[PDB]
Amino acid sequence: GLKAAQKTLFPLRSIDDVVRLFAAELGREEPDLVLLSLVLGFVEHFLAVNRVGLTYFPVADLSIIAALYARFTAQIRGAVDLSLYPREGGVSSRELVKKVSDVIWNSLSRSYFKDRAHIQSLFSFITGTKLDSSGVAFAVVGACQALGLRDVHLALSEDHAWVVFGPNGEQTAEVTWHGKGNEDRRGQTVNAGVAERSWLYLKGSYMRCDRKMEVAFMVCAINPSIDLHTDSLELLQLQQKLLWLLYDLGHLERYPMALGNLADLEELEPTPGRPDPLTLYHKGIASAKTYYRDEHIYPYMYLAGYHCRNRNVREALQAWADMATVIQDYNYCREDEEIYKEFFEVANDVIPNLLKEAASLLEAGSQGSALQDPECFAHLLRFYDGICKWEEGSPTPVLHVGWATFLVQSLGRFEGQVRQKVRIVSVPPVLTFQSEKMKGMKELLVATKINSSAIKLQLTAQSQVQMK
Repeated sequence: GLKAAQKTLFPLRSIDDVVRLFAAELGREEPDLVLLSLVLGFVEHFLAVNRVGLTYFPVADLSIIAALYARFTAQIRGAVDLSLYPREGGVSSRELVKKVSDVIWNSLSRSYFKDRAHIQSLFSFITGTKLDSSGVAFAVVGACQALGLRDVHLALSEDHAWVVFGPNGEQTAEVTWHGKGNEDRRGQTVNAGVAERSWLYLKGSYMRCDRKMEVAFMVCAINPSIDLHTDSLELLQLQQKLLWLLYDLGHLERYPMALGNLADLEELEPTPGRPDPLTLYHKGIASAKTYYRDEHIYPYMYLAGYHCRNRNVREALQAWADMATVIQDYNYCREDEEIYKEFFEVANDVIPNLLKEAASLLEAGSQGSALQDPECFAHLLRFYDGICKWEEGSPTPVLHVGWATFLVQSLGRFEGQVRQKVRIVSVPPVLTFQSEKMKGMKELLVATKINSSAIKLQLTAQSQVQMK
């Protein structure tokens, strides 16, 4: 049950009242994940899903929130008999974690769109019997906290969620699905995925949350979207204030994606007296380097996106090259398609559009153009090099001829005299290639008119030209 001290701030009449509740719960040894998710889901429902009747803020009455809370705890306590799963050493068993996962899973509506907005919270679970993938993982952790299972915690990659538990928190269990059309692995470890060096499991350099980081997860999970063209200003402000609360308390230190989210929010609407977006993006990169062996892609993606939006071509190219330098040490595996799509879109859409505008501006007499900067040409080359090296050793290939036309066009946006300045140096501006594909392509990179046909042959598996 909710404790008297958890009840005293209600009713919550404003954004700032919600923030005060989060501050009060974060001052406890176990912030109450169920309470906090239900509150966020309630206000997100009445600020983004149905704004009918809204005049300022959807007041959250204790009676309403307590009844939702009681529905959740009744449904978990009645379905999970702890006596069947004795806790050896004050830690949980795999069978207990599987049972909790089953209880959440089996509660969900039989058929619904899993990609929908606003199905992340326990409010969605109780009122609509709908959750998205990571929403199930979070709900399992919240259920385990409600049961007294202090060792069960959320684990997060850049594209998936599961749990850690057990002796020293060293066990892993799948508790939800990943993507669409993949085979369920609920109950199993993540060790096969770690051992195959897929992006999905980050080579083991994934987040292992404490309770405070689980609060940060639900705050990052707030979705201000009303429709394709409209966000709730109220929810953006709430999320931003909550992220700064977490930041000040130290709970974003090990959470690169939260730092990126906060930077994005500051770019939209800066908070006076706070660090700039750029500072925050760089903090997210530093966090990844410090705590995650520099094995995360999104810290660089977030930075590159900022530079791209600000048409800072040099800076954007540098950050995408840095992205590619991370991915090069992975193997491209069967459930890694989201990061393939990101690299494909950068190479084959975003970079081409950026360089097309840069070429028009150069024609109009721009100075200091990325297209006249050999260091920028080197960043483009390093981006392709890391993608080629990623492909090496991978069970599934990355490149194909549909990449080749965009490579030739992008290369060609730099005049030959600029391209000539980069010295490509071998182990055993200056650039070293890691990939064999780019090493073989070196020869082709300085001609006044690039040999398109030869580039295509070198980038792809094709080794012959047409017969006739």
